[PDB]
Amino acid sequence: DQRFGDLVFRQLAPNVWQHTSYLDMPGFGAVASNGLIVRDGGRVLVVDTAWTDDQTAQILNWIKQEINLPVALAVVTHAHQDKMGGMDALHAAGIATYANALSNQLAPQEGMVAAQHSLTFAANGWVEPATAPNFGPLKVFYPGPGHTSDNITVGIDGTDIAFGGCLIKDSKAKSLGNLGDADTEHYAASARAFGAAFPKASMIVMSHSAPDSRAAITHTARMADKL
Amino acid sequence: DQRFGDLVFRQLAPNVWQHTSYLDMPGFGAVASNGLIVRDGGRVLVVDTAWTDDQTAQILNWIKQEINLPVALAVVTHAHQDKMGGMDALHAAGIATYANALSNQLAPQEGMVAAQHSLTFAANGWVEPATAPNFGPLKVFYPGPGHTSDNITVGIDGTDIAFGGCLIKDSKAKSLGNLGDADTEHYAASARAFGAAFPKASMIVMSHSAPDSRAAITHTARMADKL
Ligand SMILES: *C(=O)ONC(=O)OCc1ccccc1
Ligand SMILES: O=C(NO)OCc1ccccc1
Ligand SMILES: [Ca+2]
Ligand SMILES: [Ca+2]
Ligand SMILES: [Zn+2]
Ligand SMILES: [Zn+2]
Ligand SMILES: [Zn+2]
Ligand SMILES: [Zn+2]
Ligand SMILES: [Zn+2]
Ligand SMILES: [Zn+2]
Repeated sequence: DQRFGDLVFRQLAPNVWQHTSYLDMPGFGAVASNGLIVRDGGRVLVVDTAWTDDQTAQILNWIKQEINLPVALAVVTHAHQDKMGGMDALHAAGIATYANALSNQLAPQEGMVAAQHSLTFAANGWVEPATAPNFGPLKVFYPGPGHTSDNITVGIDGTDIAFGGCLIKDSKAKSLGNLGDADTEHYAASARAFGAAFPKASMIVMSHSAPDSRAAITHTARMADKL
Repeated sequence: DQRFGDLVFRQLAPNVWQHTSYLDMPGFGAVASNGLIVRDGGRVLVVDTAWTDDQTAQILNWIKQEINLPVALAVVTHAHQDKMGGMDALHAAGIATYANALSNQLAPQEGMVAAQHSLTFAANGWVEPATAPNFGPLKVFYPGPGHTSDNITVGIDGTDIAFGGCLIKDSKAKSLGNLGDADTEHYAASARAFGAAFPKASMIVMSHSAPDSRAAITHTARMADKL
């Protein structure tokens, strides 16, 4: 709804905004990637960078203008350019960054800058609380390998919102996207584990489509069933 | 639906088949693209190549194997890889190729091989029939700039079928897809002009969706209005 530089920002809930940045892909044009911004009391929480450091500095600029609270931390949901391409801008701003330990391990070979802190997960997928200090309403869940081996998801406590990142596609999508890094054998179970971990969430936020209903989860799982 | 190598074919009408080829793209994965094959008495007409020369050779071998009538000509609907990627294959088979004069002018910078013959159009968008000799039931119409500046469309006289190529998306599509070369100002008008040129066609065939009703045209136009 709201333009700011080349970025776009839309409010989803009282204290929740989706940030959107675009990268030109050869032979297609502008590809959208979405993350989240969350106001928790007198601090801001960011889920995912933009594609670039410049775009990510613009997210911080927008936060300063529209919210005017410091950014306490950022969580990034896997080690790909659309989620972690802007890590340097976060670190330059003095923001504490968090990622799945596996994302941090993969980040060098994926061409990304690793986050400063590492999240680890229990066998049921939930983040170990000790690795995720003062995450406010952010509930962080590792659903298993799918889009990548490291992809994680975030629900926002007190809202109807759960963020699937690039794991989940919208209910009208045609493909699961590029399968180069994908765990085709476990994708279906991982999508359904995300759905089961946030069983009441009704607004499913994702990386490359506008928010959808839980049919996005069912349809994504249904596509993966065929792989 | 029948398979030959990497190609898939679906019979839409007694003398009309849809051909589908796939190109694996970074991020998007395997993207499907549809063209048409039309049996016109004792010869075959082809609308659009596959993504590559080898896939287009596969189309020609399936034609021989399954239909066993000579391919008299092909018409390609704009200068993009999924529509003109197999031009070299058609020329190697000695098939006469036709494209919008503008498509052949843009083809070199788009990385494509021009067709051997150029179609020109009247002020009302209809092809100048002297430049499309012996096209049989193919009625070629240039709707105006939209998906690209050069996109053209094809009706099959005597059927319920009209082919919008990449200009038209299906009635439930969430976006207009590949807009990197699009004419955002004129897109809605051109999509509607396509519908007015084939006023009775009930089966709308397109490049990146399964065949749909005329709702695909009106929905595509509404989405374009928003640009
Ligand atoms: C449109 O309804 O769906 N568009 C679409 O599938 O295009 C995807 C695409 C990606 C990259 C290059 C060409 C097409
Ligand atoms: O398939 C998707 N989104 O639905 O990948 C999006 C994308 C496109 C290009 C480059 C990275 C990521
Ligand atoms: Ca950097
Ligand atoms: Ca070639
Ligand atoms: Zn990714
Ligand atoms: Zn990779
Ligand atoms: Zn992504
Ligand atoms: Zn195109
Ligand atoms: Zn181009
Ligand atoms: Zn196309």
